[PDB]
Amino acid sequence: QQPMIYICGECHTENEIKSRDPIRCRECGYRIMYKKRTKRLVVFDAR
Amino acid sequence: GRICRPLLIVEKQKLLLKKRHIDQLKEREYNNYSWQDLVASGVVEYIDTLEEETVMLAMTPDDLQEKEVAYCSTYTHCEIHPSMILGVCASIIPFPDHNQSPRNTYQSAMGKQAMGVYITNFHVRMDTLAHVLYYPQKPLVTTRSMEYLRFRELPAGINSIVAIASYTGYNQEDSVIMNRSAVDRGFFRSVFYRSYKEQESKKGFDQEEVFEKPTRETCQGMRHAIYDKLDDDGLIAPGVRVSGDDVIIGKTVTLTKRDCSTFLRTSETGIVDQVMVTLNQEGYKFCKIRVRSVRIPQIGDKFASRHGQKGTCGIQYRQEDMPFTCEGITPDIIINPHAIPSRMTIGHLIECLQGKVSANKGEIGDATPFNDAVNVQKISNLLSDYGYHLRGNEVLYNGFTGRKITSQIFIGPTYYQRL
Amino acid sequence: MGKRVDFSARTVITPDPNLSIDQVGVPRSIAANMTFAEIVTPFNIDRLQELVRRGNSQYPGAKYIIRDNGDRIDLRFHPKPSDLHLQTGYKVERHMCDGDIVIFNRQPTLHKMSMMGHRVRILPWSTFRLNLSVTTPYNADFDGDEMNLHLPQSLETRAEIQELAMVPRMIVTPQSNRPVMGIVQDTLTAVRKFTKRDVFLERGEVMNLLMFLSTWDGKVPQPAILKPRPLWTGKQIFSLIIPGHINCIRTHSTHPDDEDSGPYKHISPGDTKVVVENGELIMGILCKKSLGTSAGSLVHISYLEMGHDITRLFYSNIQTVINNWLLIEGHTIGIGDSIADSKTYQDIQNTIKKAKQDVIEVIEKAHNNELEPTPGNTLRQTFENQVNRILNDARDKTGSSAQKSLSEYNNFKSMVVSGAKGSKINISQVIAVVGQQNVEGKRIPFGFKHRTLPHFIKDDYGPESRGFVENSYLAGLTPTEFFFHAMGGREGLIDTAVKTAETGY
Amino acid sequence: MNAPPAFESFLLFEGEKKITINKDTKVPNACLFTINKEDHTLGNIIKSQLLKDPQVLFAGYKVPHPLEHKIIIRVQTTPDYSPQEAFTNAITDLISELSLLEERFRVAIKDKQEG
Amino acid sequence: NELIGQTVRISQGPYKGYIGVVKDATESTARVELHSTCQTISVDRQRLTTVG
Amino acid sequence: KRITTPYMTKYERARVLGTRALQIAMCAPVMVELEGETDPLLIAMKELKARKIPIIIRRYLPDGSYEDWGVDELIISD
Amino acid sequence: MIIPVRCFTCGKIVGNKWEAYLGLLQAEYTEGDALDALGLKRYCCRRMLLAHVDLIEKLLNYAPLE
Amino acid sequence: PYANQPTVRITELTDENVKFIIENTDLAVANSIRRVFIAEVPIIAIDWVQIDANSSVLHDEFIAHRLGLIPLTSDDIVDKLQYSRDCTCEEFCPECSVEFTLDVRCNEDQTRHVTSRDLISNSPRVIPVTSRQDDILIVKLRKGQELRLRAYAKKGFGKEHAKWNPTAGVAFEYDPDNALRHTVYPKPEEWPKSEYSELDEDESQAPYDPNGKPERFYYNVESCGSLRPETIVLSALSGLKKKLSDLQTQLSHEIQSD
RNA sequence: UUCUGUCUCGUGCCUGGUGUA
Ligand SMILES: [Mg+2]
Ligand SMILES: [Zn+2]
Ligand SMILES: [Zn+2]
Ligand SMILES: [Zn+2]
Repeated sequence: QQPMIYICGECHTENEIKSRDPIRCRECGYRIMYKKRTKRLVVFDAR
Repeated sequence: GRICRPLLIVEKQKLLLKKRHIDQLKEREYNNYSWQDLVASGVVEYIDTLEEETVMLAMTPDDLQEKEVAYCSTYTHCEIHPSMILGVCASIIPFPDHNQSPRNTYQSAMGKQAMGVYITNFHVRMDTLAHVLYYPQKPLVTTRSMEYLRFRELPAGINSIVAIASYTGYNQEDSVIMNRSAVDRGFFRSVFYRSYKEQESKKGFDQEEVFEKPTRETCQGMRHAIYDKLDDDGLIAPGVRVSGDDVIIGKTVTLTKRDCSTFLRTSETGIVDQVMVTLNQEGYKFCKIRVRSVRIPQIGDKFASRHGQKGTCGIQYRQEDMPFTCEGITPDIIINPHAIPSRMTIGHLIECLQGKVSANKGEIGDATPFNDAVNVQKISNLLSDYGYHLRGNEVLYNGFTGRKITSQIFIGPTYYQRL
Repeated sequence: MGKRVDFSARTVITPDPNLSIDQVGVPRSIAANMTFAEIVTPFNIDRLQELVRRGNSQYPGAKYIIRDNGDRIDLRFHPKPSDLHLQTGYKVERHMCDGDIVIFNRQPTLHKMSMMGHRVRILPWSTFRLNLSVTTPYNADFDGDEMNLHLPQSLETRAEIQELAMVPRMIVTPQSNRPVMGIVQDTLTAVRKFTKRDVFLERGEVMNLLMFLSTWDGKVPQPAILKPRPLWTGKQIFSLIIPGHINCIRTHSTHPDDEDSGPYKHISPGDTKVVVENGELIMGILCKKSLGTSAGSLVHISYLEMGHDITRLFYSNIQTVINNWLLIEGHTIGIGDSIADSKTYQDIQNTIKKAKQDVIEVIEKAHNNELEPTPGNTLRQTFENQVNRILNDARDKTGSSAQKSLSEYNNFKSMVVSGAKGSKINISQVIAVVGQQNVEGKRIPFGFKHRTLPHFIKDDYGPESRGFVENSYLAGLTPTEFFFHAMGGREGLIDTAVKTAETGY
Repeated sequence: MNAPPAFESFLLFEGEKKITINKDTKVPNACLFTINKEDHTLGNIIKSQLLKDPQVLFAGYKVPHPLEHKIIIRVQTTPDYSPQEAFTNAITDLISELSLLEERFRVAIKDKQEG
Repeated sequence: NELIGQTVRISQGPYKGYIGVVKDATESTARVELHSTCQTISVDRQRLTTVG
Repeated sequence: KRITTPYMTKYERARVLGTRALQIAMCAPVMVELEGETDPLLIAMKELKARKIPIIIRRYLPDGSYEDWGVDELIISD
Repeated sequence: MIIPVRCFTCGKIVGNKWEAYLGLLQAEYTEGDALDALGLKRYCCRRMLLAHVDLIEKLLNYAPLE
Repeated sequence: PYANQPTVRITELTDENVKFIIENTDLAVANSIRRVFIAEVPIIAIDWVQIDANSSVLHDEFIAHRLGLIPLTSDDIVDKLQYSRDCTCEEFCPECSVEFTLDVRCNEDQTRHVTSRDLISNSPRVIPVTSRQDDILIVKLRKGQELRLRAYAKKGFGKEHAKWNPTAGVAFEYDPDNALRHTVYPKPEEWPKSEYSELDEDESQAPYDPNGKPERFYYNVESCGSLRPETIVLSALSGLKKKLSDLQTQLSHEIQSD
């Protein structure tokens, strides 16, 4: 039940971008965005 | 389009480049004296090949302008440094003038396949087929010309304790034994990034492509993959472990709907590093996904030296199993001695000897080819001051029985590259 | 005439001396992917029965069940237990396993021995491991080579491969009636060092080397030296390796030609003249002359006397026992093998300087027209022949002087007299002098107008002006002769690139 | 992809015998001891200790394939003393040697610190 | 089937304390792809615990 | 009144073991006591060595004639 | 990229010595005396600090994708 | 036939290394004891890392690897902990592991050095070697980067992964002078004297000794800081003694199992 | 003396470039 948070490019500020939305940052209008790290379990052997 | 190169001018048997220029040039940080002033003062000149047929060229002033019985006595130019005849990949080779020329050519070819940090902004680039070492190192023995190649800042390889010995038969026929314990410690560990690009489109009046988690109740043509790994976005999340036939981008094209998703290439097995979403020239949604994969060096990986010594890892032994010196030094890579005699890569041996002096003296050794002030005997005299056999050999103890092996093994730091 | 085939795999090849010469170490993933249809039959129904239960997931499992009506049941989907049942007429496509016959190829399939058949042995780490001696047939070094594995899919085909193309059946080639597989590369150096007259082993070391003979009958030979301490000779252990009762006479590489004439004919001072009688080594040192791929070699006799199986074992034993002793002896190469004691360097320098003076005198004679044109040749051609003769004499004499200065422990000599890798010319070039660099058979041409480089003066026919490299690879090459060495070496690369397309056609 | 997990050099599977003895057929009084999941750390000491036994005619070991976790020690003794007991004793007292070493090292350590 | 695609932790045997997602599951054994290693091992389902 | 060679060519031996093994895999009766091996190739080989394989080799000659040779009539090489 | 935690050949910890080595080099120590000060006697360990290039300092020049 | 009588003599004992000499022991026993020092000596090392959040320039596996290689003070807990695979508890517990936590965020303007001082531990006896000198640099962080992770250190030994190797360098050596000619020098006078050479500067190598076994095995066991260097040697001896006791058990059973 | 599970092998191609043995 997440609105699908993305990280802006030149801003680095979390924006909520739903499907059928143009990828534009809420501020400055930059078009490059990155998905935030997963919430799933991340475990490594440290080997 | 005329290819030409700079040369020093010689008016009588004397260079036009006097100490005042070197002194001003040495200060070029404070005062901005530079190459332009050297050219403008008429000390340097760009000679072209067609013009070079009529210039009489010395190689080094300090010997070819004095005389015993005059050879030329009318030089017009002088080489800056004869090592400037090499290119970019050919000038990272230490002691190339001690190697058979095909070996130099093969190293020039392989120097473009050696992994390392290929650029400092590699975490920003969504490049296809990117490889970066965990711990690349500056070579212990360098040419003076690799400073301009900036190889010291973006190197591709690791200095490894190479023991050129026929050990237990797997370091055989161009292969190399590696130290499993060294690998565990990250020796030659690299990460491989693969990038997947995908864009949505208006296929037509009737058909449209969109990123969505495919669902079997609506999508036909689905496969056995776990689409649930995708979030509602339809794009895999950064930090999620993926494997062969896993869906990466859930694209669906309406007809109810056909599953037109893009899947990870078969047998890749990586972890999603980052996912970027944007718009292309056409203003449609477009996303580049980069998947990282840690590649621990295993058996069959091709490792090469800076002298043309390509070889696959034949087997990996634990440190308990590797041969060891009077102290706990085991080789990181054991290379077959039969690689040297026919290929005559003596520059390899000279590197393995000077790297030893470099690691003991605490200075990066100089292996510029036409030095004439750096010969094997002087290196050996240096090496014997540090309590070593002057030729680089050592008394190795067999790792399996602990008994000394009757032949003293040639061993020393050598800059090895991972292809 | 050429198709793409199912049931085929390709991987980087890597060495493995512990495999029999007729074995290939396939990785686990390939063995788990490729399948062999085995007909269900009472002799094996239970073995396959449980094998089928294992399914596609576990490695020693199966992938499909083909019913007699052709209905294939896919085991990758864990079907209902009723479908897993198999009866006499069905086929189980089990995974590849140890002992399965495979036919192994390298793509430049130049001759019949490029597609020899091997028995599979599954091993970890993703590579096709193969015995060292099989390198020569495939011409497949391990610097990154890849080879194709084809799995036969029927008994009638496996049988045909096993009885026609199996590796030991391919030891001798009809091309030249000699063997094509021999003791080669490292183990030839080790066996030369091992079969010297002065190699002695304790009870503790022999009782460990005999552990690696498969065909050993288990009785330790009476040691050639009993007192003051039990000592076995290298040749004594090596006699245990030679199969059956072979009888041949071969000569070691360093055998003096004038030894068979004088005294000490049957008792050689230098331990040359290999003599194997009644399956025992009586004298001599082994090298490529007696263990290599040559007519009349010891392995050739073993194949012609014994079957192809006993010779298969003879190969594996030589490799395992000699490589096990190489952990004690050890072998290397380094800078100490290139240094020439500073006495031979004086001879090298004097010879090169005298040769340069001779070339200068020939040039003076030519410039003064005192040089008479020899028959057939022109004046300029006779001059070039004269200079090439002088410089060839210089290079050869300096190399020969280098040979005699090398100590018996020199590792270049150990690798040259064994025949494993290298030639005396490589020692000459590394230690004494590199020599003349030729392009298309002539000295370096006047690329510029009447000279080879801007560093030389016009019309300079001297040694270093036309390509004669007077330094050794240890002393380094002057920049002009560095570039000339590059020009000379470029010819080898060009010929390699163009020859392949002409010869393949 | 085909990397064996490192534990396979020492962890016992289902069914694996730690040691398996088989009589050797080619000679009297000779057995083959096959240790599973072991290497040269155990092979060199047992081989050498077997050689101190004046009743041991032959003693040595091999690792049939280095990527196979199996080693083979072979022992053959005089007919009046089975290889089994030769092995047993050479370990019976090898354990004593290591205990004797433990005791002697422990005292040498306590003697070095403030001594 | 039932727990395919769930995140499981291995609680017994040589792979103890390993995290992986399930890619196949039978009545007795399941195939777990390990998060750390580039491998997909077959393990007995009684050795697995579900973390989600 | 046969003229071909009385020895079994390596090809004949190979194709005989191949075909006979396949017949054994299809459980045609085996001509010799199985001590308990189950690989059809090993059984076919045992038969051959005992000379009990029930196959005759029809050797075609270039002119068009042929000569039937029982596997028990000619001599095995290996 | 970052100084290795342990020397690849022997295993001596050298990850805690890069900053110290930089400080010694900030003083006029020759890298050979610097290495002796840090207690690196074997050439395998000395190779770690002599050949290490700290690229993480370059990677930190980029603003993070917070 | 029976056991020989070994001796020991410690010549130097520091908190970093031990130099000792073993007499009256076999060549194999002295090398097997060396091998145990490298491979078969248990220590505590991080073998499980749950990365909650990582935004540093170093990747998740990079961080994990580096954490795995950090030496932990394993002196009393390691001989008491149960191997994780052998432990009956689900997941981890104090009986089979030492929990570690590292939650770090850089907010100050200057770059943060994430050393091993940030690795908090659930136990006071098992910590990175920081007791009493700089710390192992794990990451460098810019303003706004963070690293939050949970880790567990398991009891393991160097045969499985190099992380569990307690030694920095083991200098095994015997017969300094070439009395047994176990190694043959092409030119014996080009070779520097060993540290233990009971030889004057005149002669090169000791005269050949035909009847002579190797004794007086010189060791220099250097620790990585995990185990005290003398405890590494004691841990080898107890572990090898156990290996032989257990092997004799399995052997004796296999004899009766006929 | 109300029912209801019903899902099982989808796929571009040409051309050019670089690289491996
Ligand atoms: Mg090759
Ligand atoms: Zn913005
Ligand atoms: Zn080190
Ligand atoms: Zn527990």
